[PDB]
Amino acid sequence: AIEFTKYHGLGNDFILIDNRASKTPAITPEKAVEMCDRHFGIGADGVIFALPGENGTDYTMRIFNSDGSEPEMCGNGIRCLAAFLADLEGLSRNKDTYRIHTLAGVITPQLTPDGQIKVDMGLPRLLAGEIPTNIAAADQKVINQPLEVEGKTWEVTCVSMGNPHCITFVEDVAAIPLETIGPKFEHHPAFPQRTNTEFIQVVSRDYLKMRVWERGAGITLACGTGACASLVAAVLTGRSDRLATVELPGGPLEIEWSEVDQRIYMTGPADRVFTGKLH
Amino acid sequence: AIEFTKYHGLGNDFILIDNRASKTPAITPEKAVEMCDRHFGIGADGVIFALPGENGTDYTMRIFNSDGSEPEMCGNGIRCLAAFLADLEGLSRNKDTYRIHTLAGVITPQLTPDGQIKVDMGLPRLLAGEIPTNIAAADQKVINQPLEVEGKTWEVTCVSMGNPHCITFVEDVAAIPLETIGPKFEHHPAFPQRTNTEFIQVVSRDYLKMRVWERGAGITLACGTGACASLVAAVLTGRSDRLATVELPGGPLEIEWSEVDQRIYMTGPADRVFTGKLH
Ligand SMILES: *C[C@@](N)(CCC[C@H](N)C(=O)O)C(=O)O
Ligand SMILES: C[C@@](N)(CCC[C@H](N)C(=O)O)C(=O)O
Repeated sequence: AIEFTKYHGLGNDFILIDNRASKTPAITPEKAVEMCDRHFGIGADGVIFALPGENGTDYTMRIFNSDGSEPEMCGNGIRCLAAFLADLEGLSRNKDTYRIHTLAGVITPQLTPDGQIKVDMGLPRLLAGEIPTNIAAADQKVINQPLEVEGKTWEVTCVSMGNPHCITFVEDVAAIPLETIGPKFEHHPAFPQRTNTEFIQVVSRDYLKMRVWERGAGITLACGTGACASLVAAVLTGRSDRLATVELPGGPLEIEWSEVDQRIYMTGPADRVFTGKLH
Repeated sequence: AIEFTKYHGLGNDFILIDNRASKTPAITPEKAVEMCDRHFGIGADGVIFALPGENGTDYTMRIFNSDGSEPEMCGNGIRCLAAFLADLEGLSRNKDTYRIHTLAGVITPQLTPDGQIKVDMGLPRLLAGEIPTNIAAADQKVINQPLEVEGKTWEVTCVSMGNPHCITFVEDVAAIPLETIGPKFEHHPAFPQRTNTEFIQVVSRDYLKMRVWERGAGITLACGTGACASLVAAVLTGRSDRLATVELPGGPLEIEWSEVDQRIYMTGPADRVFTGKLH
């Protein structure tokens, strides 16, 4: 009986649920796992709920990963939700921005004239205790630090965008055996709440190629928080400028670590694919 | 604007289109590829059209694989189509069987009282010219014959159920590196029209475990024609009885090589997942 709309942001695909009638998500994590199953269900990297605003926000977003876990933010999902909300509001919409409550804090997507969505993703979180990771002391940053994974030592940088990211810079990202090594990063003991893992090939100081093994979703075609975190990591390690294209398997995102306010801005598309109803 | 219903037969999942208004399929193979894309489209192993009957048949089935190619039959798809047709006919349905025209010939699914669908899949085709394959002369069978794949020689048996199958018996089907070796069977030069490839572990004379690399669809969770062909191969090679369970990753099928009429009967489920409309 559940009605939904399928979206994707650069092939990071989501089931969107109009949940404006209640602050309680209309499906359980267990049901979301069934729904995200690509053969037996709808198939998605996650379920995103459009929920009532909290205080001084227009709406709230909660997201369940395809493994049923609930992360604190999702950049591609915020873009999809912004597009969904605009569709729900129709001609009642009277602004080009939404203030969206998330577990990580208030996130503000802006619908731009060319059809993209530009998102104020907030300040990046750089201390180990904020990731969280045990690679360093809680009040220390985590920049080009060692992480032993299956007996090979990787150089990693950790950044949180509300959710954890572990970024490593590589010479040939297409050559990374992502299916094998991804889960070994995700579940590494150094990450108490698991991590997302980004492998980054620096093409130039304004162009990064990224592949990701996501916490709770595995190999995805794109990750907005991960692209943000990777850009931050590239700046922290002196490898890139603060404005860059991040090329993902599904396409490009434009990432800016603003010098005006030190917040991360992420611009990309959001596509409506189909509307549906569960049997 | 295209309306569809998502089904799966043991996790071999399909987009079903009500195409009764015209003998022309509502979409092109190119569009089918886009619709079957799991991240950018609906996601499926294929698109199945419920088409008008052809002289002495109730309906016609055409199927596009997720790579856009058009195979001659599909067992999981026929079961899904029979369920779909029963729903479309509703209370106007006046029988428990449909005669369905396919490229392979007339196929007759039967709606059984317990909710399963039992299909008359026709006579198996055993000659090399009928597969087609060049492993043997056109008028010879292909039973426990050699096939070199990447310098390793495999023992194979070929059977056609209207579409080509290449079956090899293994000790541990779970250990087969299917992502790697599957495509090398599929596109082997011995198979002018490519082939479906089944790896079979015989548990007992009435119980086969199957994994499949499908022509035009890759790793799937189930394949009805493939299970049929594998049972035939197991009988031809003396490894199984003519009545067996074939356990697929998505669940079991009951296969019978009837001694009454020498036709193959396949019984299994069909599940309606959701209805949808493209944006
Ligand atoms: C990659 C992304 N969808 C974030 C999804 C949540 C992530 N799997 C986690 O568990 O933290 C996004 O930001 O676009
Ligand atoms: C798996 C299949 N859907 C067959 C699909 C067609 C197959 N991929 C081919 O190209 O012959 C079935 O019989 O259940």
